[PDB]
Amino acid sequence: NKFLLRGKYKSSGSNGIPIGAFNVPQGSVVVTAAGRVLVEGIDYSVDYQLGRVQILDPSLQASNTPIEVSLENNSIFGQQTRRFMGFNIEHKISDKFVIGGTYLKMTERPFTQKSTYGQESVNNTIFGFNGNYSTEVPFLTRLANKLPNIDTDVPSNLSIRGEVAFLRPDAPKASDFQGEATIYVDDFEGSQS
Amino acid sequence: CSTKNNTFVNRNSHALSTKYNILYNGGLGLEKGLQAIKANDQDNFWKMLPIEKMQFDKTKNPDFEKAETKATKAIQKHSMNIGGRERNYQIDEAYLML
Amino acid sequence: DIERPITTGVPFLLVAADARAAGLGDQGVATSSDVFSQQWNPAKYAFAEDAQGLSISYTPYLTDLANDISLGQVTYYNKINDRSAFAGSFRYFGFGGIELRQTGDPNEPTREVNPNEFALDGSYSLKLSETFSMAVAARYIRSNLKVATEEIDASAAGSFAVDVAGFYQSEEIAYSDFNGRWRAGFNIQNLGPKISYDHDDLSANFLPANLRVGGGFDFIFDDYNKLGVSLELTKLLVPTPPGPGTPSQSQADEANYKKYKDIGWVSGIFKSFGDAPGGFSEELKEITYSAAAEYMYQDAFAMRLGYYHESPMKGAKQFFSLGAGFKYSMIKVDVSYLFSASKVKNPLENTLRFSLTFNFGDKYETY
Amino acid sequence: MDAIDGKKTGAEAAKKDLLPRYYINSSLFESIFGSNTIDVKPTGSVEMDLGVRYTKQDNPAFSPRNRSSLTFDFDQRISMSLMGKIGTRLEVNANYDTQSTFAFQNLFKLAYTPSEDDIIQKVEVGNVSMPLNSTLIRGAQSLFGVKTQLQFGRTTITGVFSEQKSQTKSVVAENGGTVQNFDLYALDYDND
Amino acid sequence: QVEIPLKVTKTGGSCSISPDLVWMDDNSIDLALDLLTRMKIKAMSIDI
Amino acid sequence: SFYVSVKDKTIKLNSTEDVMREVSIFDISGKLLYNNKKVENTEFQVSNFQSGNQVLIVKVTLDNGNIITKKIVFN
Amino acid sequence: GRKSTIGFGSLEQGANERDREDVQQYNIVTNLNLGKLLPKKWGINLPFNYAIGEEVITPEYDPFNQDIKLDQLIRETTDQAEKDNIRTRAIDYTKRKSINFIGVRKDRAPEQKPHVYDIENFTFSQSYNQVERHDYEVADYEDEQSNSAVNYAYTFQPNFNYLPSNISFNTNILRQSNRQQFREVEVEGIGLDPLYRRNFAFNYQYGFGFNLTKSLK
Amino acid sequence: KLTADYSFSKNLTAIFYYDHSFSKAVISTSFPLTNIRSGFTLRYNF
Ligand SMILES: CCCCCCCCCCC(CCCCCCCCCC)(CO[C@H]1O[C@@H](CO)[C@H](O[C@@H]2O[C@@H](CO)[C@H](O)[C@@H](O)[C@@H]2O)[C@@H](O)[C@@H]1O)CO[C@H]1O[C@@H](CO)[C@H](O[C@@H]2O[C@@H](CO)[C@H](O)[C@@H](O)[C@@H]2O)[C@@H](O)[C@H]1O
Repeated sequence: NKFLLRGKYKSSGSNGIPIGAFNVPQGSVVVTAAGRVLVEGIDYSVDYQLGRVQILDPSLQASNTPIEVSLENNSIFGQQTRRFMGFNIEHKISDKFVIGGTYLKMTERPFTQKSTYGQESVNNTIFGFNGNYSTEVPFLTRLANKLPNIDTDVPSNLSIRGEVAFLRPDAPKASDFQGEATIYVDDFEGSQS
Repeated sequence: CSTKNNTFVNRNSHALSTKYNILYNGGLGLEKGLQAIKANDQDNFWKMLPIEKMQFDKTKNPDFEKAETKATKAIQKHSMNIGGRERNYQIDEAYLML
Repeated sequence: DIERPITTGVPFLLVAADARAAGLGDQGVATSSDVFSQQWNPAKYAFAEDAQGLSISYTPYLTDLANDISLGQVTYYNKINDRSAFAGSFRYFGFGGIELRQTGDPNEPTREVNPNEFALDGSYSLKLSETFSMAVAARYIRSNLKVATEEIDASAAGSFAVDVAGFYQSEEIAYSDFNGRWRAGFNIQNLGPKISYDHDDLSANFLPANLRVGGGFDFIFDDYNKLGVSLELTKLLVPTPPGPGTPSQSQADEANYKKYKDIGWVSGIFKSFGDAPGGFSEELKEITYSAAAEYMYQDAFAMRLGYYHESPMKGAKQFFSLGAGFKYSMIKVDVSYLFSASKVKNPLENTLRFSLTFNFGDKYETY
Repeated sequence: MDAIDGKKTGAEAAKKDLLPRYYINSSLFESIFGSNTIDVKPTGSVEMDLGVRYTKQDNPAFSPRNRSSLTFDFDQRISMSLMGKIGTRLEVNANYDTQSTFAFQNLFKLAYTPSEDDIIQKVEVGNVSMPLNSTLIRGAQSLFGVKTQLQFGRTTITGVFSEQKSQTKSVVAENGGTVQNFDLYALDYDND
Repeated sequence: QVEIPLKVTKTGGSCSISPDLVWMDDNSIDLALDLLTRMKIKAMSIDI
Repeated sequence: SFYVSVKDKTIKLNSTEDVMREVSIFDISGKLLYNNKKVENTEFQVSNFQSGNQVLIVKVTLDNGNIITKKIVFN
Repeated sequence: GRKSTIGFGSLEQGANERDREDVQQYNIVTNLNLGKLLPKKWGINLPFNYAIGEEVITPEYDPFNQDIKLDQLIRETTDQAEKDNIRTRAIDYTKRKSINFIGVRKDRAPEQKPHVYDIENFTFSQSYNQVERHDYEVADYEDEQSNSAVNYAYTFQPNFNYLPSNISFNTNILRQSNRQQFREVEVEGIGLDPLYRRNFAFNYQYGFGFNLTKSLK
Repeated sequence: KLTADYSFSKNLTAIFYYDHSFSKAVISTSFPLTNIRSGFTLRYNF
């Protein structure tokens, strides 16, 4: 049994991307085209109650580029308690320069002390730094006004956003057997129905 | 937090509270008013320009009133004059802003 | 983890059934008198400020999994004089309606069952002194959680219990920085004959007889700001079952269980105390405690923090509790939430408890 | 000295040109909440069902002790919401529905927003969010807990401690419709 | 393939045997998967 | 339009013109008793011994993320 | 520009869900309003889109044997050709290019009388997409798509009447090219024979409405 | 199904309800069934 039929199929039905969840929280939808994050007002729109995402960029629609949609889904049941804590720093260096120092931690509380394979709890931590520098460049507008038939006056802008993040994952101490993070391939409690 | 007991925690908390963010907001108002004066179009250029541009070389720029209000709010409710000497070390900055 | 928990009948009687007490770490024996003061301390119904009060409380169970599985409470109190009060409360745990269906022409008539568990109690409280009050309550408990099938009898199991409560509330006392108030309370709960779920005297379960002792203090500043700090201790008055062995391997355990189950509830109340070769420290592992802080603004906004700690040897119920309360004109709304701190999954996790009370009638001054 | 005293019908105008050392004005003093007014009000309905349920199914195989079932029926149908303010600084927005869906529709938000000059700029209790302007470190929108915002001049520190009520879910779409991947083995044919 | 010779729990007397004798630590498999990787790399050079 | 029937310790789901994707059966304690990601409108045989437990919760995930909840008595 | 190492991931990802690979990606998108390079009197909407990008993925584990780390396997090889094969076959490389001229049209004057033969009734769309890939399964993968569309529409403004009320027409040239050369994972000597899929299409539809009589249509 | 309303005030309403259903067996694979719900419901509007 080594021959594998592997494939995919696309389900559209109606206009808009069905994200598989209903009543998605506002601000939890992230759309990535080819490694770049799209803008919620220009490149796409979200109808939250029906869980529909409509791509608005004309070039992305006729592209065949795979589009990744991430979201938060509240339609979950039987899941472990998730504790989310952390802090964020937002120092303002100047009128056009901001630096941040986010730190976050998620801990899952397992139902029992035995974590079976697939139903695993995490104790992950992520910390990072970010920098945002948004300036106005009148030189670009001056260069644009040197073009054949352009006599514009709208400002030209530049924005540089850098970020670094570090993930330190772990497992909660509750699902530890004799001091080690343990995942049970088979504790044999689920056989013999 | 009382202004009449010269405790370390009380004095430090009052200094922190007058610096953050009463005096910060007052300084923001002061700088906004200064930029409004700088970006004015009241320059004559038909006579000698004043060396220091002012509001009237009336309109009553409200940013300076905001700065004055913040300085006043910092001076009272955060001044610690317990034994004839000011314990809050940020009050002179508030008077300078005023 | 949990080594040798105390086995009692109808454990639903031990669940907090109002959002106000739930937000204060499941304690009410020494908190301020309110409409919910029947599960915790009926003796403070004589200290009520309103003449009559009604209250509805909702505690959902398994909110993510299903609806209609909840513990509801309806309380009514009426203080007739300035010294005495009557109260009546009804707690009801239910799974909601469940339809029993075989395929069998799915338009066929179906039988709906509602497995449930309720307690109905009535209490009388009387003020002895101006600062002390006592109360006696009588409770009827019924359990109908079984569904009738073949070779399964779903007859309800019933029992009766009595409650003896005492509540002390001092007058306002001025101090250097605030004029606080003192409160104390005790409550002996669920004193009654064993409940037989199978209607056989040989197979009977102890009622969850309980002892609550608590004390609290009110920091009153500015006449508009209050901070009530309360501490409660709880001990089950049911004998602990035998454990690994208390000197033929299973014969010893069988004999120990035989001698444990053949203990009267009256004698079991006293057998709960002591029964250990050690001193007070060894018995302290059977004492649960709770500490609560309630900030009150203008007697109209309430913000409650609580911590409840059981010994992890028994039960393993350790949590923090958040609570909020609002009073519009005569309608008070309480909400409570629980953050578990135990290894065992708390059934009330990720659950918002709701409470709603109406106050009407005359108003009484507080001594 | 007339401005210092204040009770001279005109000293209020002159108090502006005074050294703030000589007077205290209450217009820039505020209590723990901005006022003493209470405005949190309820809207909706509450229902009690109290009665008896009686059932009798004539199944002869059942025990005579299961002849009929008489139970007490109690039901609650809370459809409440709370909206208002405490002292123009505390904002309360809550909604409780027993008939609602599983776990997140019952909302409760307490928002304490002090003056702009306070170190503590925002406290939130209940349904909170932690939005982050970051691509590598994603925030969370469906949280229940405590969120606090502190400001020191130009340094802003936002702390959160909560329980997350949602799960992150990702989909891949090409030319509109969502893509579903499948993996079968030869032994996994459609049998019978 | 992970093989371990088994020590036998001694019977004959009482039915109740302590867990340390029922589940001997000498009979417990505790395998580092890096050993499996090392064996796989070594067997890459072993002809079938 | 959705029905769950139990005849002899066997659970039988019936949906009119709706096709299910996943089924989960939980106890009153909240413990997951059974889970199948390959629902075919068929029957289900959960382990018959449940230590005095009769009430079960059946959660059905359909084609879309719609979830149908049914409380049943295991007989 | 993004650079991620082995072991990174989201807060919610489990032990087997975190990134078991090094990722180095970049993507540049340019949007030009070329119609602004022409005088505004005769307004041309000529938007130009140019997207380029590529990503390189180095797995933590060798795709062959699936459970030995790539660095460890490369260290314990002692054969330069085998080492080079192991290093090169593991890389998952994708490159994307997109050139778009969608929505090319001429707008009407503020007060202009529509005509059936006007160029303002036409719209033009051009799309070119190219994907170049090579990974453990395919040694060379090339996907080309070209889409040329010309749309026409005109609604006439006011035996039986024979003047159409509206006329529609749109043409489409759709060309899809796929070249798939599966790799020999053992030796980088020859590889498999390339496979070609081509979907060259020419589509056109037209339509017109008639109101011959006040009742007829 | 019998119902009876009474508005105790503008916000308070009390309804008495009584549902009585009897299904008689026509074929032996069905059992006769009697369901009687009765009681009161109190509605308070805000
Ligand atoms: C059978 C079962 C129970 C049904 C009994 C209904 C009685 C309703 C009582 C309403 C209540 C609590 C309501 C909240 C609790 C609801 C919680 C429900 C939750 C469901 C999940 C306040 O409600 C007040 O709301 C006011 C509106 O602002 C109204 O004021 C009215 O406006 C004008 C009229 O238009 C009038 O001129 C004006 O004088 C009113 O002031 C009144 O409606 C009422 O006073 C009780 O408070 C007060 O109501 C009065 C009677 O009014 C009661 O007096 C007694 O009532 C009967 C004693 O039994 C006796 O017959 C009667 O002789 C006796 O005088 C007292 O009790 C009293 O304390």
